[PDB]
Amino acid sequence: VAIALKAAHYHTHKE
Repeated sequence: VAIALKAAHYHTHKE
């Protein structure tokens, strides 16, 4: 459910 921006890695790559 956690929306993760592909072009804007703020959760996937950014902790």
